[PDB]
Amino acid sequence: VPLDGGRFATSDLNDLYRRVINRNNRLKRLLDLAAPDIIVRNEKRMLQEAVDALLDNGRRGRAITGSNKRPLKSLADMIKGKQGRFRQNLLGKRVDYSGRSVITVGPYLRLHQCGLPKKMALELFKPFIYGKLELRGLATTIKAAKKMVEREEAVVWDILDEVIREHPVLLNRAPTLHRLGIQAFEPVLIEGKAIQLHPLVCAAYNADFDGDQMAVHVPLTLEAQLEARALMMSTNNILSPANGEPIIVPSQDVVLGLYYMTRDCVNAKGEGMVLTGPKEAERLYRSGLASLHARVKVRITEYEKDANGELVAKTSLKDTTVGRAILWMIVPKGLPYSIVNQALGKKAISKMLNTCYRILGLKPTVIFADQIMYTGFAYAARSGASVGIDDMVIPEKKHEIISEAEAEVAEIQEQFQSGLVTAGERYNKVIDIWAAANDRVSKAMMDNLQTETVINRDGQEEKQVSFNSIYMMADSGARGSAAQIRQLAGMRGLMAKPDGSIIETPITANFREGLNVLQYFISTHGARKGLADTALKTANSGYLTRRLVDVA
Amino acid sequence: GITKASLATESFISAASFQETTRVLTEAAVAGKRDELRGLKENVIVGRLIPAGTGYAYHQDRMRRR
Amino acid sequence: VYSYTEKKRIRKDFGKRPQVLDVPYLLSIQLDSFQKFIEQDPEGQYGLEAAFRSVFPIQSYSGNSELQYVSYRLGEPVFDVQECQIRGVTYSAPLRVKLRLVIYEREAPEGTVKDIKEQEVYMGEIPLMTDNGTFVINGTERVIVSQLHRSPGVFFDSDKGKTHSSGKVLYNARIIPYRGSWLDFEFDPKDNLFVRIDRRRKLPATIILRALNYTTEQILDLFFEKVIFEIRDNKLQMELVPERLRGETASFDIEANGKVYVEKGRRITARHIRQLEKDDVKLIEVPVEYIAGKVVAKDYIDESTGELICAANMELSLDLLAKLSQSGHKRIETLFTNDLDHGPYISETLRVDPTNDRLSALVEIYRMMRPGEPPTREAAESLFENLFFSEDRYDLSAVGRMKFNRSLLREEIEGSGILSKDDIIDVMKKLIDIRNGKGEVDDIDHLGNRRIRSVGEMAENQFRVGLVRVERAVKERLSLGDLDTLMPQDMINAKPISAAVKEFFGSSQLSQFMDQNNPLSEITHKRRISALGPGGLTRERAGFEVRDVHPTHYGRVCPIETPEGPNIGLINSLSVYAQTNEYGFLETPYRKVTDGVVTDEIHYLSAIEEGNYVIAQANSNLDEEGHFVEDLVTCRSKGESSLFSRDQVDYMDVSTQQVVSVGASLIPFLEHDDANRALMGANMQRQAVPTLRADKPLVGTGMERAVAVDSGVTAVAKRGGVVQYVDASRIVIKVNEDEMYPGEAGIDIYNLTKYTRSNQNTCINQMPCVSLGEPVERGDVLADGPSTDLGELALGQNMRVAFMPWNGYNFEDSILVSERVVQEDRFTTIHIQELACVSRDTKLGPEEITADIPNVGEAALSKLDESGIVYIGAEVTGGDILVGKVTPKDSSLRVPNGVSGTVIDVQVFTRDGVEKDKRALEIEEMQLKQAKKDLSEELQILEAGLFSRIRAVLVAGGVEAEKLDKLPRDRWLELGLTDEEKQNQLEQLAEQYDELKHEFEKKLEAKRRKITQGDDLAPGVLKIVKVYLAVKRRIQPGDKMAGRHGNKGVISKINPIEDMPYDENGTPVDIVLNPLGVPSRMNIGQILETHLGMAAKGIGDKINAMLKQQQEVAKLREFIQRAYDLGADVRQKVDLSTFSDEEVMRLAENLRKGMPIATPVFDGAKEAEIKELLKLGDLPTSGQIRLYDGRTGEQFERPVTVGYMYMLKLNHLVDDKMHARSTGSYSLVTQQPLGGKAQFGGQRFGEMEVWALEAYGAAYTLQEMLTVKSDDVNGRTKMYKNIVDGNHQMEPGMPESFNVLLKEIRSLGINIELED
RNA sequence: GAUGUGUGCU
DNA sequence: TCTGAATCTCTTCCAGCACACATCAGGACGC
DNA sequence: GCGTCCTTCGGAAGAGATTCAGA
Ligand SMILES: [Mg+2]
Repeated sequence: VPLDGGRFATSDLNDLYRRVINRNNRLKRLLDLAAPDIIVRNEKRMLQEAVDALLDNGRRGRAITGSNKRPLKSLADMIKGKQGRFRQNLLGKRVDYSGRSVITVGPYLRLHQCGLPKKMALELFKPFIYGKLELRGLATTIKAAKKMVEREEAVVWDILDEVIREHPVLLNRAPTLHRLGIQAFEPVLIEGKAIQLHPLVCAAYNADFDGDQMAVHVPLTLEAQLEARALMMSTNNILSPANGEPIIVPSQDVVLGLYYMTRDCVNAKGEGMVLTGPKEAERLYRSGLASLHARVKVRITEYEKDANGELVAKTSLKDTTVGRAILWMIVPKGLPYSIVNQALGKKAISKMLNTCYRILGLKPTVIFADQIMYTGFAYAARSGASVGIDDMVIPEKKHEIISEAEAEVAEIQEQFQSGLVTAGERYNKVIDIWAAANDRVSKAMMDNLQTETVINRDGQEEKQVSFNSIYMMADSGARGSAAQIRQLAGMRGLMAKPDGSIIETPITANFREGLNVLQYFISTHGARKGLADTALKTANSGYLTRRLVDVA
Repeated sequence: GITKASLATESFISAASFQETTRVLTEAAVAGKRDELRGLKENVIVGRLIPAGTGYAYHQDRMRRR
Repeated sequence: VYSYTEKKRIRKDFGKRPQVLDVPYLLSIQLDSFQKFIEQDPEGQYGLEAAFRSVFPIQSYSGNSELQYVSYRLGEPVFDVQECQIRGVTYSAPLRVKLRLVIYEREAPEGTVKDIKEQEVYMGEIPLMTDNGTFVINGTERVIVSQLHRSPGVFFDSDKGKTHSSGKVLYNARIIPYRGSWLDFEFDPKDNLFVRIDRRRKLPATIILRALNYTTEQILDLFFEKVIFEIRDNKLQMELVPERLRGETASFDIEANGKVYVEKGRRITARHIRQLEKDDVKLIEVPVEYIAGKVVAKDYIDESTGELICAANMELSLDLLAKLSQSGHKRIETLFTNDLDHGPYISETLRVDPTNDRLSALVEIYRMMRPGEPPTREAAESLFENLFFSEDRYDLSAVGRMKFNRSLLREEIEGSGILSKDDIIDVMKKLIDIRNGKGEVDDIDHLGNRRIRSVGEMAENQFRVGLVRVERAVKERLSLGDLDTLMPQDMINAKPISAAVKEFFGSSQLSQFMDQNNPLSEITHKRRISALGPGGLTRERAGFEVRDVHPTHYGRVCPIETPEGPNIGLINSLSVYAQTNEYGFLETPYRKVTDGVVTDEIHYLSAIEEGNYVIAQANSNLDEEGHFVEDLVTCRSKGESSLFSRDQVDYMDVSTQQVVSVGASLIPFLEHDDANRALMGANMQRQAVPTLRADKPLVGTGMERAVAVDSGVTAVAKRGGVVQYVDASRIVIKVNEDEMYPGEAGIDIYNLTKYTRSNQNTCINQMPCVSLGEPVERGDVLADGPSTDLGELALGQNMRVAFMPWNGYNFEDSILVSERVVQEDRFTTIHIQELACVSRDTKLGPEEITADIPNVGEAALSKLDESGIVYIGAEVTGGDILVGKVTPKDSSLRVPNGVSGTVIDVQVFTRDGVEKDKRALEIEEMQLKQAKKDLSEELQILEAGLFSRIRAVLVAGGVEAEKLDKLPRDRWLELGLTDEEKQNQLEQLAEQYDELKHEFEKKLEAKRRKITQGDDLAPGVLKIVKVYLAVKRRIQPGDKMAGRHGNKGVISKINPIEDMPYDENGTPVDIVLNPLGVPSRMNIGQILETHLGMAAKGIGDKINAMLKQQQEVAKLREFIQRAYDLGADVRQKVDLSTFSDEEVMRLAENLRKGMPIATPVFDGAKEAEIKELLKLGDLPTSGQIRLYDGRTGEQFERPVTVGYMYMLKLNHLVDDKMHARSTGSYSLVTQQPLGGKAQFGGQRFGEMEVWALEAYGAAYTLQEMLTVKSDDVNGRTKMYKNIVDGNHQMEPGMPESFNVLLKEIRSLGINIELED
């Protein structure tokens, strides 16, 4: 390809062919000149080496290079390897009618919808716009329609809404690990430049919203649209192919909403009152007459299909909360009431969706998922579940445990100089007693965090499960675990060295107080190894799946 | 193993596109092997309907027509 | 006390530990290294002088002719940095060298010379470094990052474990020179020493032993100490060393002088050894049969016939010993071949070695190095002399010899750059000792074994390469030259040196493009320690150890700042106080600790010297004298942390910040964050974009001052004075009389840098911060650059955040930004971008720049002028015309799609030969007028200052001020005055005036010639037009916005004002984050920063309330003093009683938006201090307040956190990432859509997505994905026609990439074809 | 078109 | 001294997508 | 300016070539 200037592209096949033809012409010239056998033998050797370089360069000892000692690519170098015609241009190709932009949440959507930017769907569904404009007679030829579209008149938007009405698009994230990484959504035109994505499918995509992008593809033919709707639509991908667990499970905000809503404390704005239905419970709560965490007796009607597919209702009076009564209003007819009458974490919601899918079907499951997401977001916003610095309460019996453990360490250190304990068992026991102090501190922390909340029964005090926001979003399963809360309020632990030697003095400070100039450097070893393990050891785990796919 | 069990398949195109392209193509050329476009990777490479899903009916019709 | 740049807004400091070493000049590596490379050294060790004296003087092939270096000189640069950036040529300086060719008289090698010819000859062109440590190569500014490579010397590695597949750990000894071949020694599983030159192949170390002109007996003498056997009457008694028998089994009855010591087969104990020593005996008996397994040391020949009986390294057998007994050789030499301590390795290597003589050893080496060639004696001898003993083909540097001698425990530190016999012998002896058990290997991650090659050293090496390239030709050409006509320029070619230097500075793995989008990014790019590049390791062969942080990185290399991705831990950043040793190693400041007093004198300890002393900790409490209050303090002795006494210590750390780098020392409450989140925070702080109105961080670290001042983006005053005239693009300082020089005093002018394009298409725009007639002092900020506020690095805005879930619009990590933020344009930034329209002359003729375009109406041509170029200031949007360029049968430059703008610069470069176009000459005339006017204005201002100085001289010694004014301005320098030194000063000032007149005239002439020049360009272009758009990218849903503690997020909704939650005062909330992002990723520093910022804004609101209603200075002074005296014990200690009752008012006016708080890195503000500061205002001590919903108007039934967090705005804007592609352009070799957003390209349907499509069973979708919207050609056009025909139907054929594969296989000897 | 560098999300 | 078992040596592999910038294309010699 | 031309440095595993030792 000619570039700017008289020079040409740094082609390698042409250079190798130049070398081979030059050597071959020289050999043919020397064959007629009756050159001495040594010279023609050397030239034949050079021709053989040049041809071997053209066929598969580098298969000999040293590879030839064009410029700056860069080994140029021969014919085999563009058939083999990761940059060959097989893995780069045949098994995977660049694709027309494709897009790429950042993603945002937009929780107002439904399970089968996404948000394409209005200035992107115009570029994607452009030939469809041309066809409909020619059908309606607004344009005359392809050139006129193209000019009208690029000028973005007042009616091309009114035509774009017709080509996109029920024409699904494929949203694909970059690492397509499993088959749920490509799903089909019915587009909804929005003003902006970010592809909105339903919050439920983020678990399947493994797509946070901290700056990642997704690729949108347009099924062109009729069969492609029908496959996108019947097979790849997100409403038909609620079950993980890996295991029978649901994959559209609420994650980290709907879970917190449904955990704050479906939980009781022993006191209320109105506690002993008896309600006559979930609708009246919602009316009571929204009016500010009773708290969401009351302990009432609402009269409910739970349907049951224990017959051969017939829904027979049974009404009773169960001791529940106001929040559980409100949540029951969205549960479809056919589920037992002993599914929301608890403290719904994340496993509880996943099992709720699984039972709903097994009992009712797919359409009620999709409706239930949308309603759960809506009522989780609403009653999570109405809670204001913040996180301060007082929530991470350090147990008072922490520095006492530290002093006792350090006294034991000093005693063992002194015993080391007495010759009773060598540099073996002494190191082992000092590590073990530091671990003992660690578990005692963590147990004191997790006993002060949840059950240590004295509340008044209005007759006297009693205990309950805490409303400590850190513990709330740790118990609900929204985000966090025992390790994170242990490292925030308790002690951090025993951060070892990269070789494998556990540090003699474990970090006794957490991220609620400070960290010393040296404890941070100790933690940096483990943090850097954990960051490097991903970057330079996901390659083998991504090669394993390639081998597994190619063998099967 | 899953590497050798993929390199030693019946269709040389899959083994050529997976790993060790030179060592597979050389052996196939020496032995004069004849591909059949049986699996999924071969049909993906050639550019046909895969005999996997909605194309399984088409591939079944094609096989039963001969 | 504080200056005027400090008594204007003084940041409250919470640092408890006092400081002793102020933060140095941050970019002191680049400037110092290039200063070493560029200066004039009389002796010559650094830079060009050493590089010249290494090669020169140069002599021919005994041709009685020599070219000798004398001195070098750098001419003034052709253009300044601004003109280089505007034009597009490198900022370099000519290299003028006073070469001298000398030829002695014939038949007189050392006699008188025929003639002396010398001339300053221009060879090479070295780029100069600007004031900020950045080069200019093609207008773009490069930064040459430093390199962290293994130091030259010897490294005894281990190759532990996985070798031999049996657990036997080998040992290797690599000798790395600075320049030359390697000398890898290593062991074998069969206990054999194999030398390996340049990793070619294994061969016994005896080959190089013999190559060093050594015999076998000499080898055995070197490596083994003899054991003496003496032939006597009979029984063959043995000369015994008592220490030798330590740790083995007694082969016989160990006896001496009759008595028995150790019985048969008993392991000899040390008590028996000591008792044998105390017996004072030296000779015992030994059975003859025991000597069956021994070796002879020296060769033995007969005394009668001279025939050899025992050659060297031969075994003692009973028959051979019997033959030796009758021969007459009474003294027998054998080796102390212990099987645990003194292993007989080199003897076994001798046995394996097939060579016997030095010449054959040289032949074997020649065959190994250069196989397939006939070996001759002289060729092999010359090859071995050129391998390790020639000063040009092998050169250990000074640091290489230092490491080589220190690793061998020698005393001298200097020495020859080439190796010697003793060097290789000592290396092999040390390796054998390590194999024996004494000594140990040394890891290659220790920072005492990794040097730093900054710009100066790498440029010196590359220049020396070019100098060698030139001197080879200077040697060859000199022997074939005609004398009396060869001035010292015909033989030296300037092409190779300039080519090599340009190849280095332009296209190199370490000549990186400057990441320049805020001062922090460039100031942390200049202080970057890479490990890649020339002489280093690649990211492919980078093990798990190099990435990992070593214990010796403390104080030298940042632990928590390395770019994540393919190269993590290879691109470490330099620490804050880290310095560069003379040899190049990394050293850090330390406070010397005397007997009981922590003194103030500071020692820079290297990474090998640190491992011996016991160094205390930075956060160690002291009591007014330098004494440790507690008896047991925490310290680090040898890479290990333990508790130590108050007397064993001998060094203490300077400050807490010395472990982290500059980029990671800006994060407040760093100690409360995780390390992954700290790394992300540092990287995103590097990626921040500069907003419209820079806003100071309410919670900072106090390092913002150093980062702002020492970056080079702000105009810092050179000499203190008074602002005589402040303009939006110019500052004039009238220096005080004590700071003025006698000659050439005048004043100084600061020309600010207005709106111009950065490397990342951002805007750098210096704006003044001082007012008119304001006294400034030396070394203070006069005008803030991009993202700076009163000389304080301000990368973002203080947003009033609130941590709460809000209807799912902050679901995973998203942000919910209030519409007041976009109304106030707090985050709306400028993006100046340049668009070029080159005019080449292809076939059929050149190209014109006329304003008339065929098939295009006048509506699109309205914006252009009569010459085809758009007017400056046009509100051009996407799709318009900037430059009308026509191609001989239209290819005019158009603004890209979907981007607005405002043209603010048009620069036309026309190659010489073409006269001009009228717009180009209008631009040239305007530039001429501007270049005359600005020079005239600066001359007028500085001569007004000069005449003020004249008058100030006149007021002393007979002043007539009544007649002074009426005099015409010219006749002021020669008024009535005595003939004292005052008249001397007047005459000197007059001389300065006249010289300035002449200099200004010649400068104006040079400026005329420079503007009216020819502006040479690329071959085959007529003229180049560059149009500089300037967009204002507002904030919108999609673009990343991040904090400083690694909490990034993409905005999901620009919510209206009324919908945002509001407190009881009705104040809205600017940003609603997500609480659940705090506990899982433990960056608790964001919440503490939120609380501290809430306290700071409370203080600011109290000040603003007391200042809004007019109140006297007493109440404000009292409240501000209370605010500044809040901490338990801080080193701030600012007293307002010394303020002049107006400076306090200006301070209050600057504080009304929030009192800035300094929270040093590991000397941070504790929670009690935060709560007390919150209680100082009227805010709750718990930090959380009550928020009311904006829509329903009812209270959130839980107190939520509300505060002021410092939000950045990373330049991952959504509009630079949105892209879509219909049927467009396709590739060439394979008919596939192009790749990327620059060209109209489609997203790649990768190998993993095909698997996901196969899993669904969607065959038709996959078939369309890889044929009809891809490589297929006919099917693609048929599908396009069907789609715009109302028909959704595909008729695919075959992808063209399969035909390409078939042709590329058939191009080999293979024949692949389709079967019917 | 290929290299080199820097960067984003996993 | 024939032939399994161990060892030495050479080859192949090391993720997915995306964005930005730069440099290059023969340069050495004849005219 | 146009224009024609002749370094080295990973590591893990597997195959396939050499060498051992042993009956
Ligand atoms: Mg992500």
